Amino acid sequence: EDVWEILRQAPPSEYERIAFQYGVTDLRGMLKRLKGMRR
Amino acid sequence: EDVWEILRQAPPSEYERIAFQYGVTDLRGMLKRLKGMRR
Amino acid sequence: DDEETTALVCDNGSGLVKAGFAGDDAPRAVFPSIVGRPRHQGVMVGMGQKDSYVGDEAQSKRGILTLKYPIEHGIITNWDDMEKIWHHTFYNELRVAPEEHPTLLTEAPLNPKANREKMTQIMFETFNVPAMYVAIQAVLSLYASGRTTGIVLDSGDGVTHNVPIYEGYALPHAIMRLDLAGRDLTDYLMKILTERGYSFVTTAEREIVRDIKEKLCYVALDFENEMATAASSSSLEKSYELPDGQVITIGNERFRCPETLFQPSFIGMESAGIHETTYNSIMKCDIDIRKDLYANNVLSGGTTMYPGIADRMQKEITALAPSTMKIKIIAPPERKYSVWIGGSILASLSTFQQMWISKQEYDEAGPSIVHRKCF
Amino acid sequence: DDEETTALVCDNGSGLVKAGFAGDDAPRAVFPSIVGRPRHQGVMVGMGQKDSYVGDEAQSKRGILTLKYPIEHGIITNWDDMEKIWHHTFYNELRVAPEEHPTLLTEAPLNPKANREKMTQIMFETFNVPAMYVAIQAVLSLYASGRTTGIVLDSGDGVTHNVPIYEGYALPHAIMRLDLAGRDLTDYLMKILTERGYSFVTTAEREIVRDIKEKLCYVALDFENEMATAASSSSLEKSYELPDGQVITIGNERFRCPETLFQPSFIGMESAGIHETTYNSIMKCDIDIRKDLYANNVLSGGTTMYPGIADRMQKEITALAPSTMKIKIIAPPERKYSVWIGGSILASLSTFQQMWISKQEYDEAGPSIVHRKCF
Amino acid sequence: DDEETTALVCDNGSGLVKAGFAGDDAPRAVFPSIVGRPRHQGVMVGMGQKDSYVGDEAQSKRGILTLKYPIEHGIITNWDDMEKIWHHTFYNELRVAPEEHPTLLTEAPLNPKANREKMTQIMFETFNVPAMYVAIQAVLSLYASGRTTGIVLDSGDGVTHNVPIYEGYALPHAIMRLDLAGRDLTDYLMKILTERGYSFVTTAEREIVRDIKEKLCYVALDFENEMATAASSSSLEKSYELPDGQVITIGNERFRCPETLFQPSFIGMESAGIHETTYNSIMKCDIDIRKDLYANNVLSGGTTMYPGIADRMQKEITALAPSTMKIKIIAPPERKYSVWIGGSILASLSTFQQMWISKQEYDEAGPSIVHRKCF
Repeated sequence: EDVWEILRQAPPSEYERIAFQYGVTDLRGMLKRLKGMRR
Repeated sequence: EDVWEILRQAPPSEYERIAFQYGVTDLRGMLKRLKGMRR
Repeated sequence: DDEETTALVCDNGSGLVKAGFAGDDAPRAVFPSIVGRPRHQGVMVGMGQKDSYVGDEAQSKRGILTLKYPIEHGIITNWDDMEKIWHHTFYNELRVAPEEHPTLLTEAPLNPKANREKMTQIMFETFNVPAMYVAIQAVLSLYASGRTTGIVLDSGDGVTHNVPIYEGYALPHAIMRLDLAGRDLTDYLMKILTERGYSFVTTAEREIVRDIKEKLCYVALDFENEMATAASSSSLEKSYELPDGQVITIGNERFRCPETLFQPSFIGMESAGIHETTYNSIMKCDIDIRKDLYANNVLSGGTTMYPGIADRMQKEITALAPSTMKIKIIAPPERKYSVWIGGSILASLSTFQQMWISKQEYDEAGPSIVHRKCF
Repeated sequence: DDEETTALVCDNGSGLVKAGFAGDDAPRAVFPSIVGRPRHQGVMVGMGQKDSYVGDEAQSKRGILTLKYPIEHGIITNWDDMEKIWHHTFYNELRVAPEEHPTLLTEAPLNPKANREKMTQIMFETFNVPAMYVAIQAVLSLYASGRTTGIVLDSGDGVTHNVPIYEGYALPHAIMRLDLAGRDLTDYLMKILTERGYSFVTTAEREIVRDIKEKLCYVALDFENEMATAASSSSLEKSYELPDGQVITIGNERFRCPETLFQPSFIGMESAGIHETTYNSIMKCDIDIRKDLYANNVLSGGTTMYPGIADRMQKEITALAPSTMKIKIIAPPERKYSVWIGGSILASLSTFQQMWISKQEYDEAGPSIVHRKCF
Repeated sequence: DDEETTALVCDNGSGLVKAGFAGDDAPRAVFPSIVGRPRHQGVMVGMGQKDSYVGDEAQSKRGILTLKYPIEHGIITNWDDMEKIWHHTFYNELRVAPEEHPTLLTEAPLNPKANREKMTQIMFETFNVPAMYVAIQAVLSLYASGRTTGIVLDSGDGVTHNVPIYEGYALPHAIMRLDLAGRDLTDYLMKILTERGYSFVTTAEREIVRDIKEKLCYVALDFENEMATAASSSSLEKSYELPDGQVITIGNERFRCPETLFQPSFIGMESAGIHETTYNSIMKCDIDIRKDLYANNVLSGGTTMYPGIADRMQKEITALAPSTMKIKIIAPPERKYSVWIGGSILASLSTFQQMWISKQEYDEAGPSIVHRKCF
């Protein structure tokens, strides 16, 4: 998927954007799981 | 005032003008009263 | 039953329709441009309720009936309603035979031609007036000014524009549009009243709120300083008996409602406020017309009835206009009916029948005629 | 007794209050927002009945106690009841020290500022949480969407609105209000059940009827054709055991209850149905945002759990929207808890403590601070 | 990472900025000269919206952001915006180190010297290009012609002028100015669309309308005959899907928009149309240069993309020019990018580095140098 890697690599401002383009519509998700790491 | 007399004497085209110079800013007036005569 | 005739100075004021005879001192008819649909339409012994005789009757006996403007946004979407409206006009408070008397009609700039086309032929046919004529409400108010030169901020019934002039000479390039209307401030203030812990959605609520404006709302010359006051300005908390009966409290909204006519950000229009629209129209003006414009800063509209509106003008221009030139905004107390007064004078211009839209000219030239070389 | 902290994602869902920790997969607490007054208050050996521990206990042991929402109409009229409600929350099913954990709070649009003012200081004082933060339930569900663009029909717990968006960009001018609520359909269906030869007035009857809805009531795509069916549609007469025990019969009401969310005539709201509210919000939208809106037609609400609701959307728009554009309504199965999920994610936004309503900021800036430049 | 260098042929096309390397077959970068301010600036989880990266991104994701040209009227009022614009250029679609490559710049006639002064030093400092050079877009298009002799109607991006020439020999006395621009036709056609029963005020509406032009608007060789047709010309009513989705109807405006470039009365310029400006420039020309001018009637501009524009040229001249002489208007399909092509060739003129604005020459001679004996 690389959404893990690229949404821990992309901008944050654009973490929003590119979770929404690079397949993580649940940027909601991406952050909650990024947090499951840092939650 | 003479606006009555000179706005029944002045040009008509310039009834507009000279009501607006010789004191009848209400050329609007001058005609409505000229009409109160001819209304 | 009298001599030749007297014109029918009839105004379709954006909010209310107003009219009188030629050279009358006041349009004898004025009332909202509403259409009424009784919501539940209860069945009772007999009847006595007409659908849409709204005129002035409906709002008093409002609620069941909803509200409708044929001319909703200064432009009319329905007419059957609307011609029956004029019938109410000419036979209930004009109570007159249209065929009897010539009538001048008010048409706003930017109208598609077909609008006046139809309004014409329908008035001819249904009303068979001797004949008619029409003119721009803005232009009619402008003759009501008699100020041949200068721009007019025609923020009156439900519309806003600028009318730069000189000796009666106005530039269509120099005239713009403002969708802002009493309806717009209505929506805004209703919004604010609701968000402050209130349920302001209902039609009669809409009329009530506009009245709340017209008798309460003002505008502050300064914005932030007066808003800081409102942080603790114990003057401005005048609460007004909600017409249902419970006093409705009021604070800074009593002013910060209409200023958005200068800042449409809160009302959400990219458009620029009235003042800078006037100013940029000024810039597009020629070199020295502008001093006159300053002196001919003729305001117009009862919607603009707010206190310090003119003063806010002079100050805002000052911030804009060079101090070298001197600014003089005009604003008659008789601004909303000034349009009808100018119409009465012009239609009364018995030296000016020649511009009149007659039976024949129309018939031979159909509807299109009134548009070519005439209006 | 652990590391730094995890947020307190707490929702005051209009009907039920729901909450969990930061980034929880489900709000661990959910129950009605009822207050219970035992009617006759019988005297017995000892006690064991608290007045208003309603939570989830009261309704089971309902009847004597009446029902009360502090937030009756999405807006709270009483709080003592309500803060004791949150105490029940944080110490009976949250059973946690509020001081321990940060909490994000749900506030609906159009609230008077003082509401969140107090909710804040009371939570600070009584709950002394590390600090708090609040957000619009609509907005939180909107982040729960992740759909940056498009409008959301936030007809969820007990409220209805439209939330036009683009890349997270929503217009307050483009967002409206709908007083319609599960309570409203409740009153309507209770009315109908009563008029059909039934005595449906009692509170527990109220809960029963809402349940009757949630497990039975649907909506038909077509209205008159499905009503003509009901004239003889032998399918729809499913009668359901009245929970007291006698099967309660059901017919076309199983659908024609909620459609009034499109037609408030029968419920008696001049307001227009959900669909055309969405549509006119669409028109007020810019030119081409609307295709996305069609594709971003994100529905929300478990109240909207009805079958064919989305399909009725697409068809009604179709009747409204140009066929040129393509309509795509969204509606997650997880719509009512989607708000809490978005809250959990956002509060969990450990990159986003900075927006947090802390002790000091509040104290030095009092209550007003949370409102200026923050929420 | 290669040999000596290749120039940076960069055009600040009045509407779009375009550029490529020395001797490129097409300016690889082209996009509007807009600045974007998100109107309401909604707060969401995180960010992702830059204020004014408009480039080509903004208009697609337009609406919230407004539009701004630094060079509004072919002359730039703001630059910070504008140098960040070139940064976007050189690092997003040029994505190149300006210090690496020489760049030739486009400057229009009648510019105050300080404009190119600053543009220079800022490009030196911020961009530290090896050095730069600048040239008149009109002149660059004129080398793009290769037609040493004759006048060019440089009605291209957003400006209009005449460029009489002979063997590359042009008279500044013989070159005039036309404020008319695609923006001007924009305002006019927006005006007309609005007055015909339409609300065309919004920015994205502005882009849409220009596109409506570029793909629809043409010009009729004859004016009154084609307007009489339009009275009933059932051909011209092609209605175009408003990009929001509802087909927008079109009639005679599809042509009578731009002709005002010949008649500025309706657009309200006392100035004379393009044709007679060319003609009077011709008269001021010497005796026999004029036959060549007839043959060298080189048109320029994609704004002039209209059908029959050249033919209308020949006919109007014919009405003006003596039949004794023979008129030949030129107009490449590659007229709007012809300016950039001429720039690419000239900057690519590796026999012509000597005219180059270098670090030292500038530094020792400051900004003024580039103006004396050079440009």
